[PDB]
Formats: sequence, C-alpha cells, structure tokens
Amino acid sequence: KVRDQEGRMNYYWTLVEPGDKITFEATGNLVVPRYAFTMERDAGSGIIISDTPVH
Amino acid sequence: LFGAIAGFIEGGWTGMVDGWYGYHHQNEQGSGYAADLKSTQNAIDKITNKVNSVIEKMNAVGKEFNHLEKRIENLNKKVDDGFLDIWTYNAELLVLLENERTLDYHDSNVKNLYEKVRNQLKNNAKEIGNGCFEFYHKCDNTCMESVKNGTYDYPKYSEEAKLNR
Repeated sequence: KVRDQEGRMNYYWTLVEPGDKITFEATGNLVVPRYAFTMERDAGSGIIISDTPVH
Repeated sequence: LFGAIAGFIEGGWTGMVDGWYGYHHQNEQGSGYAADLKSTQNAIDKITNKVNSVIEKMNAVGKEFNHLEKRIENLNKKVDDGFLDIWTYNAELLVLLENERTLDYHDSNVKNLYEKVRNQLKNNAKEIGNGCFEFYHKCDNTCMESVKNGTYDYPKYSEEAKLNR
C-alpha cells in the first residue's frame, strides 16, 4: 500500500507526427486521454531546480 | 626581464600622469614631467589588442536519470567535471602567463626609451646611474624638446660640452 492503494497505474506517452493517426482499442483497464498537447520546438529552454523566488 | 622598472630605475613617478613611460627635466628655466606619448599610445594599442584576443578566444542544463541508469549518470558527471577542470586550468594558465608577458613588455619599453636617449646624447652627457644624465652643456627647453622628439644635434654642442668634460 502506497497512498492507500494496492493496485497500480502505469503512465505512457507518445508523439504523433503531422498526418499520422493514433488508435486505442480496449476491453478494459484503459485510462483514456482527454487533453493532448500540440507542441512547438525551439532551442534555448530547459528545466532547472531552484528555490529562488521569481520577480 | 630587462632590469629597468625595478632595476636601474628604482621607483615610479606619481608626478608622471600623462603617460606610462616618460621624462623629467631640470633646466635653468624650471623642472617638469612629460610623458612619451608615442610609446604610451603604442603600448595601449597593443595591450588593448591583447585583452581583446583573450576575450575573443573563449566565445546548459542537467539531465535526469532513474535508478537503473547509474552508469550513464556517472558518465555524464565525468564529462562535466572533466570539461570544468580543463577550462579552469586553461583560464588560470592564460592569465598567469599573460601577466608576465605584459610586465616584461613594459620593462622592455622603459629600457628601450633609456637606450634611445643614451644613443642620442653620447658623451655630451654623463650617466648618473639612477636613470638620468647630467648634461655637460647648458641647453634650454629647446634642447629637451629635441631629445624627446629624437632630433638632437650632437655636433651643435660637441665643442661646448668638451671643455666642461
């Protein structure tokens, strides 16, 4: 038991290219998407871990 | 090392304020300081170029790994530390060498100025030894202007300086 749960949830992701299609088939145990993210790429970003305040 | 800045000239002049290297005269018309502007300008240009060359030669975030990628994390850490060590070493070494080269450059400039004045006065003056010459002739501000320019007339005072020598 972690967070008072005995079962588990595995989380998966994918990237769909323009003009391509994704297909979901199930007979159970699927947590379906509701919101997807259209994403645009440009270099010069990143992820930093900081406790510094933002101004 | 050329033995001029801390050598036969044993001290700097706070009086000199118009240049880095220069001259001090004691006529019957008065005393004064006067910098050698050509040498100072050339030195300033060369040192500015040196600083710019040091600047022009030099010119990220971390990655996250799970517990089953300790080898790749150690590889990343090794790469980062190795590059950091190399660049630290390069910066320190460059500064340390460049400082000596600059100081020797200034020493060479002072010694060359002394040499140029000596090869112009010859026997019409006497080397005191501290950096100065005592003229054997009584020649005025026009004289020291000529010495500073580099247009000294040795035959003009050769006879006059001979009796006093």
